[PDB]
Amino acid sequence: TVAYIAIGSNLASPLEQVNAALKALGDIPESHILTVSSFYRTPPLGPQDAPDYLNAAVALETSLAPEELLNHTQRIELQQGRVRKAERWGPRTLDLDIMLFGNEVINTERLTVPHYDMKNRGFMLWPLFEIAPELVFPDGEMLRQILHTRAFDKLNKW
Ligand SMILES: Nc1ncnc2c1ncn2[C@@H]1O[C@H](COP(=O)(O)CP(=O)(O)OP(=O)(O)O)[C@@H](O)[C@H]1O
Ligand SMILES: Nc1nc2nccnc2c(=O)[nH]1
Ligand SMILES: [Cl-]
Ligand SMILES: [Mg+2]
Ligand SMILES: [Mg+2]
Repeated sequence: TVAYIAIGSNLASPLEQVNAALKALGDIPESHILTVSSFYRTPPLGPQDAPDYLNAAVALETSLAPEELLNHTQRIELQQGRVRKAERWGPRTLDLDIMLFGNEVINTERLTVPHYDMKNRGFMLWPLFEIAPELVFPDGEMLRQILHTRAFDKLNKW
């Protein structure tokens, strides 16, 4: 199965967290990375007093079940999603979301795939389009179609 994972980090300087996360994704059992999008810089959807997000997309070939993959992404968030500050550990700044899991539709207590809001988010769609321009969603919607319809602005690279 090709799973598409969105990476987001809103650390002030996120490159080292993002790289640590990418390495960890490549260590997930029964899986391997196929391709990684560019890193993109995207404003937060609120006050400008917050750090930019770094957003990227990863194609991961996996034989894991969707919930097993989620266990691993959540583990990675726990293990390398927080950065040590001067006095204490900081809060979670790394987000690993499963955008698509092959052509599967998943609606459980733990999982909603396709990701419930990705079609509203240029910061999810654009990196995905870079690595999968011909992508078709389970219901037959095309990624190209969603971007064409909504006209979301292209993202600046990090
Ligand atoms: N496709 C998916 N990928 C990752 N987590 C998912 C998911 N579908 C549902 N979830 C659930 O989402 C819950 C909350 O995860 P969080 O990472 O805190 C939300 P977030 O990513 O910060 O916001 P967002 O979902 O608006 O992007 C998890 O406990 C997980 O079970
Ligand atoms: N720019 C941006 N904003 C966000 N806001 C909430 C959750 N994820 C994100 C994300 O990944 N990028
Ligand atoms: Cl449904
Ligand atoms: Mg998210
Ligand atoms: Mg999340």
